[PDB]
Amino acid sequence: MFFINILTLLVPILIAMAFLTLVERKILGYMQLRKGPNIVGPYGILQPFADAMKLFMKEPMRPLTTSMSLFIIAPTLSLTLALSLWVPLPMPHPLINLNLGILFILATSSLSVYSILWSGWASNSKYSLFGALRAVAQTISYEVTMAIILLSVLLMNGSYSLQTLITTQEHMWLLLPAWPMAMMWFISTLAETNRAPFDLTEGESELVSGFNVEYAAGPFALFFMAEYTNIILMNALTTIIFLGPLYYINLPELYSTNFMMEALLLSSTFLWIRASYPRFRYDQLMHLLWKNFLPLTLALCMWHISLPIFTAGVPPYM
Amino acid sequence: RSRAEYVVTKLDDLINWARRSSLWPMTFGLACCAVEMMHMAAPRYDMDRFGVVFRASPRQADVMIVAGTLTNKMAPALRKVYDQMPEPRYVVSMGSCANGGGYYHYSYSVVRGCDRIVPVDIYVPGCPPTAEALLYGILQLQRKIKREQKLKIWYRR
Amino acid sequence: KVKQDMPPPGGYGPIDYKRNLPRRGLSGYSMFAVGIGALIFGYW
Amino acid sequence: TYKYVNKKEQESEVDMKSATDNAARILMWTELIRGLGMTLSYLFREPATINYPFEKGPLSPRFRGEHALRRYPSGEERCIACKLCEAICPAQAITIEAEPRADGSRRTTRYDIDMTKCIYCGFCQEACPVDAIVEGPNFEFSTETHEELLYNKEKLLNNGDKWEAEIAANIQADYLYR
Amino acid sequence: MNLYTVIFINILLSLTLILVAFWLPQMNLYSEKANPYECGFDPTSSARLPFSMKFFLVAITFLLFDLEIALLLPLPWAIQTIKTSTMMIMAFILVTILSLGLAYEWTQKGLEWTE
Ligand SMILES: CCCCCCCCCCCCO[C@@H]1O[C@H](CO)[C@@H](O[C@H]2O[C@H](CO)[C@@H](O)[C@H](O)[C@H]2O)[C@H](O)[C@H]1O
Ligand SMILES: CCCCCCCCCCCCO[C@@H]1O[C@H](CO)[C@@H](O[C@H]2O[C@H](CO)[C@@H](O)[C@H](O)[C@H]2O)[C@H](O)[C@H]1O
Ligand code: SF4
Ligand code: SF4
Ligand code: SF4
Repeated sequence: MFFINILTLLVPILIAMAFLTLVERKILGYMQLRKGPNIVGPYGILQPFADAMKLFMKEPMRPLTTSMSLFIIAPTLSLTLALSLWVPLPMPHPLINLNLGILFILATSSLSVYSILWSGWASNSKYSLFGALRAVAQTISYEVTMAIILLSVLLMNGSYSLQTLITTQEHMWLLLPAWPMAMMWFISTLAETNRAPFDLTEGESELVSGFNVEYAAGPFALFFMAEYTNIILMNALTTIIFLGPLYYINLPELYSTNFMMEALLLSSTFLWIRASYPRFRYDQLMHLLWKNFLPLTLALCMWHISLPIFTAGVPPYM
Repeated sequence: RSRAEYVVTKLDDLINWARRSSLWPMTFGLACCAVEMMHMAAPRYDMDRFGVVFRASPRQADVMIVAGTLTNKMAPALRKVYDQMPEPRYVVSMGSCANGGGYYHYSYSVVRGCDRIVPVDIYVPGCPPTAEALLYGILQLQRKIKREQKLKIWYRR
Repeated sequence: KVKQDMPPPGGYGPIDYKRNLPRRGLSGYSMFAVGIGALIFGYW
Repeated sequence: TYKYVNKKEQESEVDMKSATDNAARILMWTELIRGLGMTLSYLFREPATINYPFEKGPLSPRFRGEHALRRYPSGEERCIACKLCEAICPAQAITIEAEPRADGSRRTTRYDIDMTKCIYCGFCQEACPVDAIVEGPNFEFSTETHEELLYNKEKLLNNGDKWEAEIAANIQADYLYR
Repeated sequence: MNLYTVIFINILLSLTLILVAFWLPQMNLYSEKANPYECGFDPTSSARLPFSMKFFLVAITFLLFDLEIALLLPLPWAIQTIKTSTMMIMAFILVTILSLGLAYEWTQKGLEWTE
C-alpha cells in the first residue's frame, strides 16, 4: 500500500511536469501573438509525449574529453533529487512526515546544484564550464538569504515541520503578515530554479547552452524533467508556506483542490515572467541579493524575532 | 506478412511519428535566407505549433537548415556542427546559395551547393524562399520521415 | 483619364507617432499605507 | 532639427511626495508590473497565426515564383529564341540553343534554367519581348534532390501548360503597369 | 524505512531511464562527432586550464555567512525559553554584528568583483 502511494505521487507529478512543458509553450506563444502546439494531439496535448519519445530514441553523446562517471551521474542525481523534494510535502498529508521537513528541503535543494556543477565540469568543454561557474555564483547569490527568509516566517510557525504550516494559517494566509518576505522568497525561487530572468547556467544567447551543452538525447531529457519538476515543487512550497489552502479535518480533498489551484497559478506566473523580462547579468544577480535582499532580510529577521516577544505571540512548540 | 511484421510496421509508425512531431532545428543561419527563417518562427506561421523548436546546441538538434550562402571559409565549421548532431539527423538546404551557389555560383570564395559538404534531405528553392515555402519544405521533410522503414528493414535482414 | 495610385483628395487622416505611455497607478502613500495595513492586521 | 532622447537632466529638489513615489516604484517593482500587464494583454488577444496549409499568406499578381514557358492561344510556343532573357540573367541561370524548326520556325532546342543558380529576380520576364518566359505564382516546389531543380525545356513547357490559367489571369491584372 | 524506500525508487527510476537512453538508440561513433563543441571551430586549449574567479572574496564571505545562519536556525527552539530577554539580546546582537560585517565589506568594495 505504501508502494501504491509512491506511484500515486510520482506518476501524477511526472505527468504534471510533462504538461507544464506544453502549458509553457502555449502561454508563451499566446503572449507572443502565436498559438503554440496545436497539431500533435488535440490542442497539442500529445506534444510532450512526442518530445519525450524523440529524445530517448536519439543517440546519446559520448564525448571524448569527458570524464564519464560524473557525466552520467549528474543527470541521474538531478531527477532523483527533484522527485525526492516531493515526498515530505503535505497536501495536506505527506507521504513522508518529517519533523524538520523545511530543513530537508534546503539540504536536498542545495545538493541539487552539484548536478549542474559536475555535469558542466565533467563535460570538459568551455561553454559547459562557463555554465558550471555561473551556478557557483548563483547559489552564492540567493542561498545567503533564502534560509533567513524562511527562518523569519517559521518564527510564526514555531517549527520546521511543513504540516504545522497548515495549522499556522488556519485563519489567515501567511502572506498577510509576511508579504515582504513572500516577495523576496518568490524572487529567490526563480533564481533557485534557474528560471528567467535568472536563467544563467543555461543562458542560451550567451553560452549556447551552458552546463548541458554537450548533452544529447535521454540524458538531456533528465535535466529538463528535473527543472520542470522543481518549478512545480518550489511554487507548491510557496503555496503551502504563504497561501495556506483551506483545511478542514473532515474535507482533506478540499485542501488538495485549493492547493492545486494556487500552485497552478504560481507556476503560470513563472511562465508569464519568462515572457516579459530580459535576463540579468550574473554579477547583477549577486548584487541584487547581497545589497538589497540581504539588508532587508536581516532587518526583517530581527523584526520577526522582536514581534512575538512584544506581542506575546510566540507559537507553540508542538 | 505475419503478425510479427504487422507489429514491426506499427512500431515504425510510432517512432516515425515521434521524430516527425518534435523536429528541433539548430540555431544556425548564414545570410538573407535566415531572415525568412525568422519569419517562419514569427506569429503568422508559428513553426512552434508544428513542434519545431530551435535549439542552439548541435547535441540537442535534429535538423540543420542551411539558410544562406556557404563560403569556403565557413565550410569546415558547417561540417563540424553537422557531425556533432546526434543521429537521426536531417539537412534542409534553403535557397539558391545553399542549393547550388545561386548568385555567387561562379565566385572563387563560395561552395557551389552545400550538398558538396553535407547530405541534403530537402532542397527549398527561391532567393529567398518565402517563409511559407520554407514551411512547405519542413512539412515535406516530415512526410519523408513518415516514410522511413528502419524497423521493417531490420526485421527482414 | 490618367488613373494612378494617389492620396485621397484632402489627404489622409493624421498619424500618431509620438511616444504615448499612460500615467497610471496609485500614489506612493496609498501603496505604502495599504502594505503597512496588511502587515499590522496580520501581526494582530 | 534635432531632439534629445535622454536629456531630462533638469535636476530639481525632491519633496516627500516624489521621494515616496520613487521609493514605492523601487520597492514595489511598479514598472516591472507594467511589463506583466502588457504581456497579459497579449494573452487575451487573438493570435495572428494562420492555419497553414489550409490557409495561405496573401500574395499579389506580381509575385515571382516558379518559371514557366507560355504559348499563344493556338498552342504555338511564344519563345522565338532571341536570347534576351539569357543575356540579361544576372545569375547566368539560363542556357539556350536554337535552330530552324522543321517548318522553318525560329525555335529553341535547349531552354534550361538552373533553379539553384536563379535568384528569382524576374529580369528574364521583363526582358522577354513576347511574354514567353514568366515567373509563375507557384512557390511550393521543394524537391528531395538537387537534380530535380535543373529544369529543361520539357519541364518548363509543362509548367506553362500546368499553370497557364492562373498565369494568364495574373498577367491580365498587371500588364497595364508594365 | 519508508523514506529509504521512496528515495531508492527515485534512484531506481532515474537509473533505468539512463540505461534505456544508452541502450535503445542506434549509435554511430566517430571522432568528429565526439570532439568537444565550440561553435564549429576547434578549441585552442583544454577546458581544464585555470578559469579566473572574479567573485572569490564574496565566495569565502559566503562561507562565514553560512555559519551565521547555522547559528540562527535554532531560533524557533530558543524562543520557547523562559529567559526571553537574554535570548532576544543574543539574537539582536548576533544579527547586528553580521550586518556590521556586511556593511564593512560593502564599504571596502569587497562585494565588487575584481577586474
Ligand atoms: C571474453 C571476450 C569476449 C569477446 C569480446 C569481443 C568484443 C568485441 C566487441 C565488438 C564491438 C561491439 O561494440 C559495438 O560495435 C559496433 C559495431 O561493431 C560499434 O557501434 C557503432 O559504431 C560503428 C562506427 O562505424 C558503426 O559501424 C555501428 O553500426 C554503430 O553501432 C561500436 O564499436 C560498439 O557499439
Ligand atoms: C552593538 C550591537 C547592538 C545591537 C544589540 C542591541 C541589543 C539591545 C536590545 C534592547 C532591547 C531589549 O528589550 C527588552 O526586551 C525585554 C524582553 O525581551 C523586555 O523585558 C520585559 O519582558 C520580559 C519578558 O520577556 C519580562 O520578563 C521583563 O521583566 C520585562 O522587562 C525589556 O523591557 C526590554 O527592554
Ligand atoms: S539564396 Fe538569395 S536570399 Fe538566400 S542567402 Fe542566397 S542571396 Fe540571400
Ligand atoms: S529570375 Fe532572374 S536569375 Fe532567375 S532565370 Fe530569370 S533573370 Fe535569371
Ligand atoms: S523566353 Fe523570351 S527572351 Fe528568352 S529566348 Fe525566348 S523569346 Fe527570347
